Amino acid sequence: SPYLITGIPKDPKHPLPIRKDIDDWYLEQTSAGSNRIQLTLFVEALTVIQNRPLNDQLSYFRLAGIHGAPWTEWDGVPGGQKDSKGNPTGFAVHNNYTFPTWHRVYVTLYEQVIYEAMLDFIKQNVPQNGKADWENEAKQWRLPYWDFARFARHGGDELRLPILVTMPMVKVLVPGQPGKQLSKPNPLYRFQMQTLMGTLERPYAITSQKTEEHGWSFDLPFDKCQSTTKYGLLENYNADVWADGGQNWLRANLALNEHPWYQNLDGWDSVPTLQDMTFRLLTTGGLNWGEFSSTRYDDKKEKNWMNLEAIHNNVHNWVGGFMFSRPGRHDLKLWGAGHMSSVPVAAYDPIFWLHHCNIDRLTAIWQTVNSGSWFNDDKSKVSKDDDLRPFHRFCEKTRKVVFFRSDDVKDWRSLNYDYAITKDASRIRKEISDLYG
Amino acid sequence: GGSPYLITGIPKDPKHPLPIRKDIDDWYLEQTSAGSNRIQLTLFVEALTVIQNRPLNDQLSYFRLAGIHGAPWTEWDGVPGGQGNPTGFAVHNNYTFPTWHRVYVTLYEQVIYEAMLDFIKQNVPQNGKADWENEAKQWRLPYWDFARFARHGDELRLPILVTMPMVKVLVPGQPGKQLSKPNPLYRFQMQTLMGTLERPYAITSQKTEEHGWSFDLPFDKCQSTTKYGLLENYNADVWADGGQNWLRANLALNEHPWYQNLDGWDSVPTLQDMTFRLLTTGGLNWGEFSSTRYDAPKNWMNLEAIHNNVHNWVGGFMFSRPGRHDLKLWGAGHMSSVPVAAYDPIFWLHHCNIDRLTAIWQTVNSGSWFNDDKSKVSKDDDLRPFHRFCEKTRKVVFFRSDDVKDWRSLNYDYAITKDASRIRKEISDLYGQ
Ligand SMILES: [Cu+2]
Ligand SMILES: [Cu+2]
Ligand SMILES: [Cu+2]
Ligand SMILES: [Cu+2]
Repeated sequence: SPYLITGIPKDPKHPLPIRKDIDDWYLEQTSAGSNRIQLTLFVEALTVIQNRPLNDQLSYFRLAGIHGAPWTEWDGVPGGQKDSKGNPTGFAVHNNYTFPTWHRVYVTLYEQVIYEAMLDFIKQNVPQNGKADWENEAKQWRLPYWDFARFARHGGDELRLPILVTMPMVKVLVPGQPGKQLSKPNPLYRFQMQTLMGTLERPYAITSQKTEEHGWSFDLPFDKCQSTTKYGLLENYNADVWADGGQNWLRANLALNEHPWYQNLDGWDSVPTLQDMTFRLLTTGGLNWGEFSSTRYDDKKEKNWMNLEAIHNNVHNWVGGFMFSRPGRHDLKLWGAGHMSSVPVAAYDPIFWLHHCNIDRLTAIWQTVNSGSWFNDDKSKVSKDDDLRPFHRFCEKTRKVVFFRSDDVKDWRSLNYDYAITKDASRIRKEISDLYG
Repeated sequence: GGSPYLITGIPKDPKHPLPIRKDIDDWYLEQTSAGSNRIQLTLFVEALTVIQNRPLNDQLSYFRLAGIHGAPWTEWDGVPGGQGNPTGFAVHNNYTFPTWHRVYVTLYEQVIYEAMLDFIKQNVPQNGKADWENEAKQWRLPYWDFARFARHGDELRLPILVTMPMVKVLVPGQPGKQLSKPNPLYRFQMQTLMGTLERPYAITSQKTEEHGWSFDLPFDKCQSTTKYGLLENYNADVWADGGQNWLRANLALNEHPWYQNLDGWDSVPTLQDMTFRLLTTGGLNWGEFSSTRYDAPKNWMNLEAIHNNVHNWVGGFMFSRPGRHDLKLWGAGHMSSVPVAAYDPIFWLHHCNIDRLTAIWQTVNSGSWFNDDKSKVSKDDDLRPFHRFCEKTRKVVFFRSDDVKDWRSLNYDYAITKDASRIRKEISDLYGQ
């Protein structure tokens, strides 16, 4: 501490490596041969990170803890912040125009920590004769994104959670034994502690989290979970079920394709699918940064398009499960609650980061086709210079440790990653239409 | 060694008269309450774990016991398999459906009891063995009451314990010490995909028909049993372990999408009401009650047909993508496919309740046993592969239906049939609308 966030260091041999679609990447790794070095690196590194203890601020628990509960210090920056309701809240920015830029830095922190763990894995497990090859793959690797708006391919018609997120086990290579493979628990499937999260040592215990459903208050029992869950917490179920409510990925996929938007869409031209809503986000002209970036711009919406943060909020609900209390009979098919729908605990679910990797990509796409729209309308200009706590960087012009600011990450390529879709500005509008139109 | 495995039920101890098979939710909630010693839950979990980890050449391994029902259609207890469509020992669509399965459930219960006794000998402090043995002697295979609304501190549900990936058990001799272990009731898995097991045990894909088209359900591509986790056009690495999608099973039980045509019925009954009608409709013979073979009647369904629907609703019965309105129930899994349903540990709990329903119906229809024109012909079929000792000729023979007419001869009962005076009131309390 401080942990200086840079993105993966620049290697002349590896100019601006790309964050790939995680389904494309999984099939590249597994389909056409056992080309599984990056998959092995990612699984083994994330496993190590998840098994680090609470007193290591680069453990998975503590990195996820930056976002929300248990609302503690990170990297020497104190907790104790409050939200608009006066409740304890995390460092994460929601309902402000820095929502995309705070999360841009957060995703880069996760990616960097993973890369550093990959290098340690290679130094510890790859024989001399394999080091350059394994190192080359780590240097090319970037955090994959989940394209929640792209139809899943068949070997498609359906939006889906990532293939790899739905697999309890994953097959990895044994370095030093070419040809040998092992099946291991998949660290992208879920995250769990070794006890119920409500009983962790102080100050890290996860409390229940109060949420409103149909205008009434419910205390979502995240203190009673050992594992993250998608849809597995239901009111008036035995708490031994809540300890690990499962990865109910079929219900998440149903919700993605039924797209039950929480906003009032009365008066809209149509009720768009998630793909169409995403298409409209990327192609609606004449929008400013404030309107694109946040639910703050127009309180009342919470004109036939929806901002980035609002879309993102719905996808959180649809992945995690947003109904703890039993609904009416006509809505029983989507009953259940889980981590991704609750801001205080969403970052514990490993899909959180893949979702935010695509939110970062959507931001980069929109920036590409809306050059100059950046914290400069009358509403968003005040936030431009906010410190993006708790994220530290080394300033080269002043030789100081400072917090990140939004202008530091306007060009995502300064963090040494890119997206295929943003490589060629002549192609981007066509690619948006191909994927989402 | 040329030693047939006699199926007797748990042996009789005069100080343990006719122990009862309990509702698995009541039993689990009792076992996990502070007023319980938790020993039966520990014993069941530890014993069933041992049984699941026995090797394939052990005919009392979980895999081989489940294999009696259907695929991979091998021998068991020296009785040849490989029975031109391949088929297993299980009786379906005949009037011995309930009695074949009565013996099968007893075999499972008895093997578990014997593994409990082994566990006690090897793991329990000497001074505790008597107490643990007495708990084993009280234990009987719990039933899943698929027609009873779950306790909620009106919804039918899979058992609590079936929906838990992990379960906490006692460490013998260490009060307060519990340890969390993989729950053997949650699923069954092998150490490789089931389609690659050593010959002759490999589990193949299995045909099914959906909307007039044949599909291969990819059970050969599964390492674990699944509920709803097999969907067409999903990467086969998902199929390795498609998950225990218990919310979708619960939805199916409460939406009750019967496979039968219900044209001209007075109402579409819920699963609870159909079960109520099974137990309370008078004037039916054994053949009408016992099997789909008899046929159809309206406003009533026979035991085997209710049981078939429950199999579908638990396992998932739609591999290929259905229409918009049915997407909420999309997905296929073991319990809907006869050749592989017995691998899912809930199979046995479902069949325990089908045995209980049979016992209840027998109690209130005591004159109807294999003695209508249709079912009489099946009465003396050998219930292969199950062996018993005949206490007259001093020989081992195959079970026959009449041997198990009185389920108490196998040294178990149900609370609801033990208290026969109350039975009609209890049926109304549990299942009446
Ligand atoms: Cu956030
Ligand atoms: Cu988010
Ligand atoms: Cu059967
Ligand atoms: Cu059955």
